[PDB]
Amino acid sequence: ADLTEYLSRHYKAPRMVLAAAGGLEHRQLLDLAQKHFSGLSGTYDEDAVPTLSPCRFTGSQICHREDGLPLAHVAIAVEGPGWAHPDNVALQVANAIIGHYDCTYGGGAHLSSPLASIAATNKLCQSFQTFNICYADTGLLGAHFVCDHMSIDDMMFVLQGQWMRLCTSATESEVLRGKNLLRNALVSHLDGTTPVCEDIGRSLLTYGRRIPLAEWESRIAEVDARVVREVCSKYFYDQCPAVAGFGPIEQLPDYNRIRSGMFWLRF
Amino acid sequence: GRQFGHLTRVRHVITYSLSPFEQRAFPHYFSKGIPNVLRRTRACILRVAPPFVAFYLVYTWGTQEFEKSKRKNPA
Amino acid sequence: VAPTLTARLYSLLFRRTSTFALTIVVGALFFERAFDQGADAIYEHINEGKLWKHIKHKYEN
Amino acid sequence: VSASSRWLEGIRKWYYNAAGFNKLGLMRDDTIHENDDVKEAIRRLPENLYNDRVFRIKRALDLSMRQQILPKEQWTKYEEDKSYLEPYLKEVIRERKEREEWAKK
Amino acid sequence: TNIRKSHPLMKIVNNAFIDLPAPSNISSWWNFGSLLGICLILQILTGLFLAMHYTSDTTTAFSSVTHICRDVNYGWIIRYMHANGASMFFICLYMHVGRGLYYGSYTFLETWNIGVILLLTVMATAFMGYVLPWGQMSFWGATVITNLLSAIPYIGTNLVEWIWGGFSVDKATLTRFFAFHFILPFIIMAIAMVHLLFLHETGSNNPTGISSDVDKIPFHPYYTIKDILGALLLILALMLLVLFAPDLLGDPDNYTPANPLNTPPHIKPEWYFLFAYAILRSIPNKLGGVLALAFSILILALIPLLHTSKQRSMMFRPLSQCLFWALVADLLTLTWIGGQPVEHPYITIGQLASVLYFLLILVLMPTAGTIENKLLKW
Amino acid sequence: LTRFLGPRYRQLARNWVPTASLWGAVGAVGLVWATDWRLILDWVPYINGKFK
Ligand SMILES: CCCCCCCCCCCCCCCCCC(=O)OC[C@H](COP(=O)(O)OCCN)OC(=O)CCCCCCCCCCCCC
Ligand SMILES: CCCCCCCCCCCCCC(=O)OC[C@H](COP(=O)([O-])OCC[N+](C)(C)C)OC(=O)CCCCCCCCCCCCC
Ligand code: HEM
Ligand code: HEM
Ligand SMILES: CO/C=C(/C(=O)OC)c1ccccc1Oc1cc(Oc2ccccc2C#N)ncn1
Ligand SMILES: CCCCCC(=O)OC[C@H](COP(=O)([O-])OCCN)OC(=O)CCCCC
Ligand SMILES: CCCCCC(=O)OC[C@H](COP(=O)([O-])OCCN)OC(=O)CCCCC
Repeated sequence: ADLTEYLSRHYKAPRMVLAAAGGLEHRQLLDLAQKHFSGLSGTYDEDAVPTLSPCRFTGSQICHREDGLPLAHVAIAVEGPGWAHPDNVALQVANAIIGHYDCTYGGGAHLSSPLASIAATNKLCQSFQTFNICYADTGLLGAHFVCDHMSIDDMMFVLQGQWMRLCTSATESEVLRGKNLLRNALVSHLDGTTPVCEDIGRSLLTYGRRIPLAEWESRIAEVDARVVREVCSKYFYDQCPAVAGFGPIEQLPDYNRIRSGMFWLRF
Repeated sequence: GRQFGHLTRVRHVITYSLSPFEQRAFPHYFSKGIPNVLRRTRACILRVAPPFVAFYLVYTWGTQEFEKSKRKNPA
Repeated sequence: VAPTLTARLYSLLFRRTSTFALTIVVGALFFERAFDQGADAIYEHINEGKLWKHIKHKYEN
Repeated sequence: VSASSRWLEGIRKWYYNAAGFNKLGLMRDDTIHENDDVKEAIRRLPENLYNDRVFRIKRALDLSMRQQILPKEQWTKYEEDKSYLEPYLKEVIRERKEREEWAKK
Repeated sequence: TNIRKSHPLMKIVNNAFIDLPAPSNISSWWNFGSLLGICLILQILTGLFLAMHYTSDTTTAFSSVTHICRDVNYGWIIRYMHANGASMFFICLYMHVGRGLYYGSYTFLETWNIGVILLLTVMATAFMGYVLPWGQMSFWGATVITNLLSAIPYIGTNLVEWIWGGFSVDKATLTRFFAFHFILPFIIMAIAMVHLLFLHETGSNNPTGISSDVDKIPFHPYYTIKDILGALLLILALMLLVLFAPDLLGDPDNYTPANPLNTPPHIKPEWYFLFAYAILRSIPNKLGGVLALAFSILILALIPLLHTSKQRSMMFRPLSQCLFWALVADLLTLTWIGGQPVEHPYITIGQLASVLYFLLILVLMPTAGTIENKLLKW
Repeated sequence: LTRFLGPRYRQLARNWVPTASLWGAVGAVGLVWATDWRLILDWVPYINGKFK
């Protein structure tokens, strides 16, 4: 009964999107939509309409100490704006500058990202990744890494130093790299019928439309170093992060020390 | 010296922490504080009070016996 | 209602550490005069007629 | 076995509740001072008893910070105080006494 | 990687005041470590600024001090800071030592024994400082104490006359005490660095006496702000004495110049020496008084050898707590007796309190730890 | 010596000019306040409590 209640409540025609991609004319899809999905209650169910309220973000820390595991996992983030905010483009450019690293990468010391270069040269981690997770009117913006138990402090220091460096003193060339990394990422991802079908379905629920690739290029080309400094400071500088730790995390910095890494006394 | 990451071995212990900019620095300061100070004193008053009371008795007697020893008598 | 005074104090003065310092050094300048002026006024009032500056006018010439 | 041995046990339960480490949830062997013999005995504890010892010490140090104690329901009862470390410490001492007796010859 | 960790200079400051793992539960009795450091610095600054105007000659030693409090700009505030700072120094020293007895910190042998050396050199420093203004108590305090050294057999007088530079406390004694009062606080500060060298080898104890490696926090920001707050209370206590009662702890006789012929009626030390002055006068014999007077402080070096308890801290030892406060009240009795004339009944009380002092430390408190072990069945 | 002559190094100078100008005001106002410099302080409205 709990499951049928969940289905009749949420699997309603105004809340679904039939997406397709590949060799097919839109007519036969719309005909098949009328042929099979017509028998579905829609546009007025009852006085039982779901609505997503806002969700409070809390600066906080959760630390699962477990010294039996050989490598520690750390995820740190601030509050993101949400799906529809135009700031996500500039945030993804800033995250692309910091980028991501793995111990199987070939570049190592010559990588552009200062965090990746230092992480590979001094062997501060096995991997790290930035992320901008989007939800309705909220999100998690930050990074996740995994490293030896004696590298958690150095890794956190270099990570926060790059947030602060971009908040205050981002430069034009590296921002162009972040825009170029994003253009390549966007076109490489929409290669195949299944990625495009996902982009169609998810966008219609979040954006209410398909944002063409030419529009993403317009918003990416608008970003420059000033946009990154303003946009990064709006979400990173002097903000309470949410920290999650797991594994041998004795060397994980105290939250106050992490919170102090979100601003610079020189600025 | 001793460093973090080389101190000791701990397993299966979770710790939840709140940011200081989202909580009060004086949460229930008088509500819970004053009952806890009475508890802390009651739990230690019988350990600390007697010797200082014993001093206060010796201090009072010895000061009384001192003055009355030099005062003259009819002899 | 616009955001509280502490909110406009933060974004306008305390966000940058440089302006956070400029606020303090400027706040230290006016605090010193206002505190020394007020504090001396309390000391002299409590000691009215006893300090030399009160009996000074009697021996002008 | 007799009424007098219950009075010796009676004052031991009095001193136990007067020592007050049961108020923090600790056990008697959690409070022992770590010399070389004690450090070896702790090293020999099985994984479960080591992890239990670590959390009780951690919880008691957290209480000592706040100057708080546990509710009376969660205090360590004198009858339930497990001497989990004494059999290990007795054996470490017995070995050292043997090394010290060979050194005399 | 990080400049704070790899630079040869900053890594010592970083591994001592910033990233040092400290216990999460150390209480206000652990603040007196830093407060002693502040008092030592505070006494050196004011001490130096007084040396820019003080002269170490009998014909002007008394009046040069007067010249400071009257003519020198804010000389009076600098002097009373120095005189009361010494008393605050001894408040903190006695809290610092008492914290170590109660909580078992003396098990750090190297840290503790170097502490005993720090207590002796700070006492010798203040003893020589009190001679410099050359008041009545400055002279006669120096006379009664240095004369005790003549009781040493077969080298007594030769040793006393060598420390004097003559046949009594005189010009030569006043000048060298100034030189020794100058050199020692820097020797003290160096020994206070070795005091920290041996400490950081193990980290701090905590109120429970149980290891805190399972729960450590960085010294910054948690104990940087806690020591700053504690230092602020120290300045409150000092300035209350300087600005509202600068003559409360001092003796009025020291406002009279020295006089080798006229003796004041009651020769009493500062409050932080009364307990040992009482122990001295309670022993009739002269050489016995010196040994008991020296053993009153050197006994601290025996506490690690007289530890019987299976537990480290007295927190879980009620029978030892009562004996601990019996030591404080007995020391508060010797302090009281020290500032009183040697007459009935103070003679008998001072002898009882003197025996109770050494009996508590040597016999009773070790015996309590053994009784406490039996009650816990180990 | 000539490593720091290029587009990026001029962009970095641009980004830190507002900050470096503020620390100069913090140092300047801090120097005037610490020394009671009457040349500058006599022009401030409320700190004219000199009574020459
Ligand atoms: C040699 C020089 C002689 C000079 C004589 C000077 C005159 C002495 C004047 C007496 C002032 C007394 C200071 C105030 C005492 C407060 C004690 C207290 O608040 O209660 C007991 C406390 C209990 O705390 P626990 O840690 O056991 O458990 C806490 C769990 N909530 O337990 C503690 O906090 C006790 C910690 C130790 C305090 C040290 C004070 C004694 C100073 C002199 C010692 C000298 C030894 C040679
Ligand atoms: C020659 C003439 C020169 C004159 C120069 C005059 C200059 C006067 C001072 C101005 C400098 C301010 C620097 C500053 O403001 O940065 C220090 C730090 C910041 O503060 P924050 O952590 O809020 O971060 C701030 C985060 N934001 C910026 C986003 C809000 O300030 C603190 O933290 C520490 C504050 C605590 C004060 C006590 C320290 C003194 C030592 C002990 C005293 C008692 C015993 C001796
Ligand atoms: C100039 C004199 C001294 C100074 C500046 C000084 C300073 C310090 C400091 C800063 C600490 C670490 C913080 C703290 O524990 O509060 C400390 C710890 C300690 N000191 Fe001292 N000290 C001095 C003299 C002494 C004396 C006289 C003794 C005892 C006879 C002593 C015994 C100890 C012990 C045992 C510790 C370790 C305490 C613990 O870890 O719980 N020290 N000292
Ligand atoms: C542990 C550090 C120190 C302690 C405990 C200490 C203690 C004292 C005391 C109690 C007095 C008697 C003051 C009076 O009765 O008026 C005194 C006098 C004096 N001290 Fe120190 N002192 C220390 C460090 C220094 C230093 C480093 C110097 C020199 C750089 C110094 C210079 C003087 C001078 C010139 C006097 C004579 C002036 C006077 O009596 O006020 N002191 N000292
Ligand atoms: C120069 O005399 C200084 C005195 C003083 O109190 O200085 C702070 C003093 C004044 C009057 C009488 C004696 C005085 O000196 C002293 C010195 C003193 O030194 C010790 C302190 C503790 C333990 C042993 C001794 C010794 N000897 N113990 C007692 N009185
Ligand atoms: C002349 C002014 C010198 C300023 C130095 C300073 O304030 O030190 C930094 C800390 C606070 O900054 P943080 O530790 O959060 O680091 C921020 C990293 N982004 O402040 C304190 O709490 C330290 C106490 C200093 C005592 C002398
Ligand atoms: C580095 C040591 C500087 C010592 C200066 C000093 O002691 O103070 C003198 C003046 C006093 O202010 P004024 O308005 O009388 O001015 C009277 C002018 N003589 O203050 C100043 O003008 C500060 C000048 C700072 C320059 C480095």
